[PDB]
Amino acid sequence: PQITLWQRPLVTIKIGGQLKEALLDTGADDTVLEEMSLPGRWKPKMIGGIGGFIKVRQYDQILIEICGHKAIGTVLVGPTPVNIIGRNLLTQIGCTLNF
Amino acid sequence: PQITLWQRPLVTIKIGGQLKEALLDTGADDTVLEEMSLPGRWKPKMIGGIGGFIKVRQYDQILIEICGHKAIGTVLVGPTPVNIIGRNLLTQIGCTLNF
Ligand SMILES: COC(=O)N[C@H](C(=O)NN(Cc1ccccc1)C[C@@](O)(Cc1ccccc1)C(=O)N[C@H]1c2ccccc2C[C@H]1O)C(C)C
Repeated sequence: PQITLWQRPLVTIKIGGQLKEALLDTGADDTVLEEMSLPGRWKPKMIGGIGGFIKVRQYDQILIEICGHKAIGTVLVGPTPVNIIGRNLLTQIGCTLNF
Repeated sequence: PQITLWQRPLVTIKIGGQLKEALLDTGADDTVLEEMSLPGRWKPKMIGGIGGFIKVRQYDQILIEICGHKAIGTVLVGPTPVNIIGRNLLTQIGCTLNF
């Protein structure tokens, strides 16, 4: 669909059988979700935001459904204020910015 | 124009007679720019992101040009790692997310 920006672009996502709300963020290189349990081994990663850096857990090849669209990619988990969908997954569902 | 997300969505902006590079961020409520001088009175404010909060100076009624389009709005100035155009200005140029 076409999403306007008068309010935060929040959509519902499905991961691990659970529904969660997440923000579509074109300014984020990666996707990071609030603390939760995911399968497999994880690797360490550092990501920087406006207030500094934070350590997160990187999980690969995770299935995640965004507004009915299925994507399979890298997902980070850590102390984030809100669940964030970044460019790595936005390109998989074919999302573009238009004006 | 239509902008793909394989790379960071950076564009050229004009403000205060100066040309700068900025990131179109749908995950940002406000617009924040690296330290610079702007006319008018300002108010202190605290904004939060990944990593924590930072203090910035808030300027109201500022004019900016984004890829030829003119927009008016509140602009925050502070120690941000990169110039960010947020929803408060993206709406004024008719920017939308599509997939
Ligand atoms: C390369 O690193 C990266 O891509 N990091 C990414 C990142 O920090 N992304 N954004 C852009 C960014 C920031 C710093 C450096 C580069 C790029 C910022 C963000 O949208 C995320 C965010 C954070 C908390 C809540 C909601 C959204 C944000 O900070 N939003 C806040 C903001 C920004 C400006 C003015 C006001 C406000 C309030 C709030 O909306 C992470 C991997 C997610």
